[PDB]
Amino acid sequence: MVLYFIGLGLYDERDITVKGLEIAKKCDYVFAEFYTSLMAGTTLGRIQKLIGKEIRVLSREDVELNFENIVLPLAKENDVAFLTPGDPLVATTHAELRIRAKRAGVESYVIHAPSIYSAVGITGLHIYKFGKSAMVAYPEGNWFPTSYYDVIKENAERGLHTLLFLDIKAEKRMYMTANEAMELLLKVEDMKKGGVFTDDTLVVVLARAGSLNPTIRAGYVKDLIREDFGDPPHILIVPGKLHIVEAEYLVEIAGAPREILRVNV
Amino acid sequence: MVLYFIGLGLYDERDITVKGLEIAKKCDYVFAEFYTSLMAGTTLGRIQKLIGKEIRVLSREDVELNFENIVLPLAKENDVAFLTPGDPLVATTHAELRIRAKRAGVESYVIHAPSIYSAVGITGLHIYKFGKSAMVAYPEGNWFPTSYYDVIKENAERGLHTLLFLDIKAEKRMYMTANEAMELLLKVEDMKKGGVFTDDTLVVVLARAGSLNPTIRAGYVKDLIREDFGDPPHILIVPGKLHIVEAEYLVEIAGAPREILRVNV
Ligand SMILES: Nc1ncnc2c1ncn2[C@@H]1O[C@H](CSCC[C@H](N)C(=O)O)[C@@H](O)[C@H]1O
Ligand code: NA
Repeated sequence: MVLYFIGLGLYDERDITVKGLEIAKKCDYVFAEFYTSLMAGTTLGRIQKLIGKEIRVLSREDVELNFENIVLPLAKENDVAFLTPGDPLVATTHAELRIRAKRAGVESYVIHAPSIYSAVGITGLHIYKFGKSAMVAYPEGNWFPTSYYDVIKENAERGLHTLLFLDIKAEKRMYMTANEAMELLLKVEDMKKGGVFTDDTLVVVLARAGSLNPTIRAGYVKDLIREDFGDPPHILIVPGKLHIVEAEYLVEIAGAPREILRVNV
Repeated sequence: MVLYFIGLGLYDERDITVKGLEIAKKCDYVFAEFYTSLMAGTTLGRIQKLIGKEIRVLSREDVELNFENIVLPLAKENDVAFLTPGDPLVATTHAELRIRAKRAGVESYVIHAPSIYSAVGITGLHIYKFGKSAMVAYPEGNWFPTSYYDVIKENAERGLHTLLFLDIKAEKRMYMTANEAMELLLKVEDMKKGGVFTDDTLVVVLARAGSLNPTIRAGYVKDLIREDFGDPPHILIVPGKLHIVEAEYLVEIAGAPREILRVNV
């Protein structure tokens, strides 16, 4: 009787750790969710085949309201696994599920996996220099979210980089692109006018991290806002003050304008 | 003609991803480095046996000064792997190595794996709330670095959590403990009197992330400064004001005293 939270990784079924695979392979029951993120390089079948077990997919409602009614009961007499994209506890509310397991008398274990949060390192931006992170949510009705704009502002004042997770509506299959995120930010800039996000703002786009050929691009908003970065998922990053080597990488690897080599210390 | 930056993960030889293991097995040459960090839950022999390839270990100088003389030449006419603990390119100097590869006419690909930056999610702290990260270094001679202290001050000033990497003498396999880190911080507090780190400060200690039996402890400095958190490596975190959900996890999963539910929320 035990519950394993197992991350599947960034892009395909092979992004799971060897540890996670060995353990999943020997679990009696296997559950999973695919609404917290998008694994653009695989399918449920490829995952099932790799693990050699049938996988029951749960919706956000199944988890958020019935985790203790669907999964925990089984973990009382067997070994159960709960799979998720990336790392199980990053930019999700899955950590609270460990409390539910406790209160149900079920020991739980976490098997980590590559997360978009650390894969940002491939942009060449020093990961220790990232500050508060934010999520850009699709506007709904007359409710128009803007908190992520202040996050960028606060970080930028401190010279820190900002990681912006992009919205995802799995059931509708809506995956916010870096372009849509850029458009939303420009609209918030007009509203607040704090000189935080403009056509001249340098940004970095990372698409489909985890694949062997992700899209890594850096440039000014005015030039990237209409560029095609391939299929989702995408993340947007607003760098803070750049180090010479960060800029060198952006130019050499992310194709940024050579003029950013000239940093303003 | 191809260089693969492959991550080994967090603790043992099973923390490498399936994608990384298979790709390393198809490589003609395999290098590794264990100066940026160490795999406390395994050995070079076990990693070697798992990959089924002889592994040549490179020192900090081998990499930083002669990467293009030791690794790249072979990468010109072969598939070469460069293994590193955690997720590739997280260590601040590693990204630049891709520029050297390009400059050498060598194609490079990054194969991700779990990093402590994302793994700390198991502490129950929301990942978006982490601010700038720092490293606590051992003082030596007339040198007593304290900038990591200011990092905590600025993060906590904004309700942000601070991730503190602890010093390590990889060569001498000497791990700074969470306890030593706290003593150092108290000392710095005594010298800067900024009211940033005191006996009443709440902290979180994460030891052996990646293991099935990691140590997750949360509490006040005065009660944890002499507690035994087990074998290294240790990671220290100074949380900013907590979200009730975070506090509940620290209490239920990390054994934090109920006092944080009213004092740190
Ligand atoms: N491979 C990938 N490439 C680019 N962005 C990604 C990504 N995987 C996740 N994301 C980003 O993160 C959002 C999901 S947030 C959930 C993240 C997950 N637990 C992890 O550890 O990575 C997506 O909407 C997207 O903006
Ligand atoms: Na961070």
